[PDB]
Amino acid sequence: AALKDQLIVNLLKEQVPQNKITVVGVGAVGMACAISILMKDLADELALVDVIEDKLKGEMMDLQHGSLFLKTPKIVSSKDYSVTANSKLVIITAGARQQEGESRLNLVQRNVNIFKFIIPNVVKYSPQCKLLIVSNPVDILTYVAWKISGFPKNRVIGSGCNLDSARFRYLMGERLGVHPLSCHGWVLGEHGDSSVPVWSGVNVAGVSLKSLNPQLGTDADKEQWKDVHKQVVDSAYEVIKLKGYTSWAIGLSVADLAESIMKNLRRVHPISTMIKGLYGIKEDVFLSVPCILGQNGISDVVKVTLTPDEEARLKKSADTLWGIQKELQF
Amino acid sequence: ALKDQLIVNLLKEQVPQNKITVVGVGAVGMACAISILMKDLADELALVDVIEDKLKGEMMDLQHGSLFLKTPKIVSSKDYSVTANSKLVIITAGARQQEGESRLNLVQRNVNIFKFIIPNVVKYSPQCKLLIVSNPVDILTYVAWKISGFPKNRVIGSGCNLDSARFRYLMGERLGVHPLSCHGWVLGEHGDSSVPVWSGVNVAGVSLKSLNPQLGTDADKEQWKDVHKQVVDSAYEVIKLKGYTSWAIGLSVADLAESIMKNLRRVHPISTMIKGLYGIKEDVFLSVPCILGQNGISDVVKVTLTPDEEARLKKSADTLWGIQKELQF
Amino acid sequence: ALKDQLIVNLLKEEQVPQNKITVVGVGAVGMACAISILMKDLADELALVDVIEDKLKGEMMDLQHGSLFLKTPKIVSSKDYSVTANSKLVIITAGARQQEGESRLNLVQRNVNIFKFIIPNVVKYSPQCKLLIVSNPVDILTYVAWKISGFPKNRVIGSGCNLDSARFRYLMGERLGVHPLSCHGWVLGEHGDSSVPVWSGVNVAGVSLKSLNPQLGTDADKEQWKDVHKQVVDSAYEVIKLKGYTSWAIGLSVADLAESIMKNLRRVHPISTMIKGLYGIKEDVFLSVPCILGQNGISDVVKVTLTPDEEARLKKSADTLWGIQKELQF
Amino acid sequence: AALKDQLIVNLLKQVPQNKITVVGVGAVGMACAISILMKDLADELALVDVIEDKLKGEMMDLQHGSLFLKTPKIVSSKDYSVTANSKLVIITAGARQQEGESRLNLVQRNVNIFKFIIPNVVKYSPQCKLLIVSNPVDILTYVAWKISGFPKNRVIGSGCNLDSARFRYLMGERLGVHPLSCHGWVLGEHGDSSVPVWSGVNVAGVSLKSLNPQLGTDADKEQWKDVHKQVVDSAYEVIKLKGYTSWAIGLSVADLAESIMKNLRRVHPISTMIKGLYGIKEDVFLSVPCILGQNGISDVVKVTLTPDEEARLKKSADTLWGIQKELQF
Ligand SMILES: Cc1nc2ccc(NC(=O)CCNC(N)=O)cc2s1
Ligand SMILES: Cc1nc2ccc(NC(=O)CCNC(N)=O)cc2s1
Ligand SMILES: Cc1nc2ccc(NC(=O)CCNC(N)=O)cc2s1
Ligand SMILES: Cc1nc2ccc(NC(=O)CCNC(N)=O)cc2s1
Repeated sequence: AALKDQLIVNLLKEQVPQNKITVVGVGAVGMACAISILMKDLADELALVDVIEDKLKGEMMDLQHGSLFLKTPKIVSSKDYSVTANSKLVIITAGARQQEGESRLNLVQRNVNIFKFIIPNVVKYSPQCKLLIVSNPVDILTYVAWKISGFPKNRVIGSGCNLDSARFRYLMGERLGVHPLSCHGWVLGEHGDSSVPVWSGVNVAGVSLKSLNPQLGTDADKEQWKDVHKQVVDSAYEVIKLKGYTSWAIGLSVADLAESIMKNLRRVHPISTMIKGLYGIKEDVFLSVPCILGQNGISDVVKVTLTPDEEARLKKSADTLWGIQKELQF
Repeated sequence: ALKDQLIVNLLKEQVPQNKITVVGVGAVGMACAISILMKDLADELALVDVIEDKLKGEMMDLQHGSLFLKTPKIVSSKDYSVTANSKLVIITAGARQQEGESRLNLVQRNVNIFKFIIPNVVKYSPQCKLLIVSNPVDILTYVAWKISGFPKNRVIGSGCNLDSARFRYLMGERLGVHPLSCHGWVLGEHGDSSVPVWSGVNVAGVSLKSLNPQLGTDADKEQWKDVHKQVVDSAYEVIKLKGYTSWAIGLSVADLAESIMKNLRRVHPISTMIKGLYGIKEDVFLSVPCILGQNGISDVVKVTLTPDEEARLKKSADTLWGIQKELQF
Repeated sequence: ALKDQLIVNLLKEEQVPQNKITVVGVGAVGMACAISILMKDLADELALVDVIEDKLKGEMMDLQHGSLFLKTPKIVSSKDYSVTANSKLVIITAGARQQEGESRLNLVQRNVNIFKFIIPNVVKYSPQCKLLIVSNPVDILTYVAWKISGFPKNRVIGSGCNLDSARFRYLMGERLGVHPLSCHGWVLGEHGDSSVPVWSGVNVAGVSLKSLNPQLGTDADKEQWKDVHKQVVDSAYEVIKLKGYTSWAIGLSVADLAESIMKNLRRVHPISTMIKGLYGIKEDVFLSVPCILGQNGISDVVKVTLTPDEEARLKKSADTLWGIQKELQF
Repeated sequence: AALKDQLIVNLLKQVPQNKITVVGVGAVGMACAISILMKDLADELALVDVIEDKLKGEMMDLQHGSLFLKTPKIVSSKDYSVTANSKLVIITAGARQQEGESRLNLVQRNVNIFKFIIPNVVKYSPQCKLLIVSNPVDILTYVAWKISGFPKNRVIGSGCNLDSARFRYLMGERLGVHPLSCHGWVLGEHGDSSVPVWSGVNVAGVSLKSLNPQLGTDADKEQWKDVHKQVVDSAYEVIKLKGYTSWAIGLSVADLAESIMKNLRRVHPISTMIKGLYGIKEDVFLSVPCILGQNGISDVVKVTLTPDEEARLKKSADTLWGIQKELQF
């Protein structure tokens, strides 16, 4: 004799990947997570899983053809979860996706049923992975993945408000003429309509915007900054109306989370976690609070000093999620 | 105002220094955009299309990921004034080939689209290089060249950069070597008449043809010609499976944009005018290894081809020249 | 010729680089700036300038030998400033450096004299460049470069407290078990002993560390956070005692500033600029305040809300610097 | 309570996954450290040396740069317990060549130092690959392999990775092509007896020797042998000018660290056992093109050398064995 044997002397046979990531779901969200992770050099092996065989194969092939331009030496796919074995991180993006003029909460029951199949299969092949839930409604689906998986809470992470906070910092950046990296502010709670802008922590160079505008984010705000949060809430609905779905910003947000996990950064992110007994909540609700994310998932939660209104809004967000959650079948 | 209480303006201002425009927000256009953004090649990105909603939606979706990027300005419009001061304009607009349809069948539809696009792009960007991605790429690079009236160094077709990348990936798979360490060139038409240059196929300077002179021929026990057949069929296989191709071409285009933006002077198999080489006496555009930098193609590598490889290259040139003779400007 | 047998030339190009960076001084600081800039792909051309011919050629050849692993296609050097022609950014690291125990202010006259030769030469070949001053005392030498160059203030930037602040965030990160990227705090004023930690702006996820500890950074602080600022001030002296100089952290700090300029990022950095008009400063004092940094240099200044003690400390830093800069011989 | 506990609720009661250790904090060691840090290859970086102050100072200077990096833990100690669980251990410690001194002259000093270093590395990092940088690299890779008890694939010498990068840079400068697009292999000893493989020197698959048969001989009108002479002389000239070399070796080591950490299976000219190849009968380690990945060197490419190139390679092996056979450890 063979040309390979005439060219190369083999001295060694077949080891497990060391930094493998799996993306479940090859829809627009899943492929944007896949491309973003590949372009960030986070994995030595990427595995893709879906139920639509041709689509899955074509997407994997399209990725593989770009191998020369990447540093991920193994791109694999299958409808069979055996392909996901030895993953450090498993990203779930599968299910019904948010529709034009409809809440993400409208996808709940269908995605719970789909997770009843996915989660045990993922768990069977990578019992020590970190689960990263992207599918909507993300906060409810994270709690669901947590209950089905049997994993300790640190290993079940929801993409949550990482994107809402990025959109908020972009918008704040545009108003101020400052790069989003230099605009600080957190959007917590539900990754959806009941999200909470923490105006009290919004700052540039440590300068509290609330200190220069006491009314910041209220109805009395002469600059109507609440409209920036309105823009955050509405963003997915506007993007879906224009292009039919959202993909790029979420793919970049998920890769940002994957980077913190894969490289054990211990950076703080506003991501879905169990808040039972934290803030003002007594229900087994998952929602975004600032978390320290690293190699073991969520190891710590930052306790944000919320104003009485911010606390009320966060309790309201938890209630809206518990309200939907309590009535589900699983 | 809150901005004035927080920030003192000290300076009243300037032209983008490393601007890139992507024409077409279809799957190819959007994969080029995400790839370019994730490689930090531009200080400004402009998007152009004819479908207003889709264009705004794509622009907004990219803008929302700005925190995770290093491209501080992302803009879009149907109006080409948005593309002003681009150093590189990437054209991905036009009809795409169906299963069983040759890229050469897209000619009349895409030339008519280029008749509008090309004069509008060149208008606002004196310093731009035109990078053609739309198909048939070789023919459309000649069309972009004729319409723009640009010098040949400035008009580039993505050509066989992806064909050679695919060939390199497939060779790597057979050998258990990364594509980076698998060398091989696929030249000519980015289509059915492409030419695998078996004479230059190597690992660590070792010629695979020197080890097997039957390499790439029907006599080949390992049927290495099937690797070139797979390169030829690749777009069609992917189209049949997922409906279109996007990721690999996006990465191939960002690779070329990187060499241009960073004046790397790397060698790529890309569409250029070959009048004067291999006995070609006409204004044919096709892929040959080109040195690519800040002024586009400044130099062309003269690949030494065996008589059969040269014959296959002239056959690809005749095929492309025949289609050029059908062009109605 | 072999080159011509292998290659057909199409045109004689205008070889003028688009993103050229010059590093003046090939000492330990200059070379650390050089390697960090090459490893960040910020430049299409890197030029080195020094007065020691052998060391200059040696440093240039060594960086050139690594070209295969880089994306900076031209690395050049000369004692002649003609080699610096058409630079977008010129980083000055040349001059005397602190000996063990030596104040950065002690380098003032020697460095002002060196700058009298350097600055006109830089200006001669790159009249549109942004000047980035790293040589010490940085604040005073930024004033010197400004006066000599005749450039508008936006294009004359001092590395200032970019590193002091990075050290502060690192130390804060170590105390809290959080990545420095998620620890926020600003060290302002002189890049030296009179620097000011802004305790009011020190936070993790927008939670003011002082709101949890009212006595944060004071003598009454049970946890003695003031020692974090003392460690910041002492850092270079401690590193100098141990390794004889500092290099890596300043190199990374300078490339961070180079990145904001070259890529027009408009990020906020605590760097040396004229503060005439802020905190009751009526003179041409250059010192670190948070600045928006982009392609045109310092376009804007963030007005930080200082406590009366913080403002008094900043005005003391301002007076220490003005005492020296007002009497300079040039 | 404490401020930390007022700010943070701990919910989880710490072993690195991609740790790298650099042994020796001289100019080579620190160039390796910064290059690795800037390539984001490790989640933990450990430094080891015998000079306490110097080690502490270097560690501290790296830590102070943590904000600009993605390596969340930088540690150091004289004690090898600090290197626990490394996936890669880079050895740069030992005597370095003076002006006018061969790397081969450092052998006794460096073999004696390796007797202490190698068993302490292996004791705390049983899963690691050993990357030898200290000189003479080829002999020290053999020595580290023998001492360690590690299989030969896990004991790699930086070898000719830098010699080949130097050759590719010089070739690029002569041709006006980026080194990435200039292919050429310098094999054998990382020293005076290195072998430029002229037969494999090519641009885009075009052999330079096919265009110029005299390539690399004294008859060559363009004197391309001066390129290999500059490669051989490079460390001596740089040492004569600046007192040592650091930047190019640092980047060459980070290149090898990348292929290892990311299991790339790229081809590099690095130190491995050549017994059984080109009729070499002894346990000589020298550079040949190797496939490098997560398990180190898994495969060796068999370069087809001309009679003179093969004679030069066997002469390099003979030189190395001349020094190696007289070693006591
Ligand atoms: C039992 C099941 N397992 C899977 C696995 C993947 C997918 N794939 C998608 O749903 C992709 C499209 N969806 C979005 N939102 O992008 C569906 C199912 S159903
Ligand atoms: C006169 C015209 N100007 C344009 C500009 C953009 C587009 N856009 C596309 O064709 C995108 C979809 N096509 C592919 N190949 O992705 C069409 C036209 S028609
Ligand atoms: C008139 C003069 N022009 C120059 C230019 C460069 C240098 N080079 C250094 O000072 C390097 C060493 N110094 C530090 N601080 O690294 C000195 C002079 S004197
Ligand atoms: C028993 C011993 N263990 C060590 C460990 C480190 C070092 N450090 C250096 O040798 C660094 C300087 N040398 C070069 N070549 O850079 C020496 C020794 S001696």
